[PDB]
Amino acid sequence: LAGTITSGWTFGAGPALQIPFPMQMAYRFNGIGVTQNVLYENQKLIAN
Amino acid sequence: FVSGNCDVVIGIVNNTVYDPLQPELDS
Ligand SMILES: *[C@@H]1O[C@H](CO)[C@@H](O[C@@H]2O[C@H](CO)[C@@H](O)[C@H](O)[C@H]2NC(C)=O)[C@H](O)[C@H]1NC(C)=O
Repeated sequence: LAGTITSGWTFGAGPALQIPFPMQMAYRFNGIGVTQNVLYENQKLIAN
Repeated sequence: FVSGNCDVVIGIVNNTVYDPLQPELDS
């Protein structure tokens, strides 16, 4: 849990590299075909 | 790419985005 929160997927394929969680969530939105600005404009709505 | 204003995003910062076409406008 600590790795997948502070490092995303990087720790599973090498050294753990820190990255902020709201920014990590933007990466994962890109994986399903959604642009980054969608998350940043609804961060308070998504988090709730 | 551009999307929206500078108010709904938390953590946005000042900076400059360089325009390649502007230097070509002079000539
Ligand atoms: C990015 O630059 C803008 C320039 O408009 C800054 O916005 C102004 O910031 C000052 C300082 O707090 C305010 O008095 C103004 O009301 C703001 N708006 C305008 C239109 O002047 C903004 O603060 C800068 N971003 C950061 C993170 O410093």
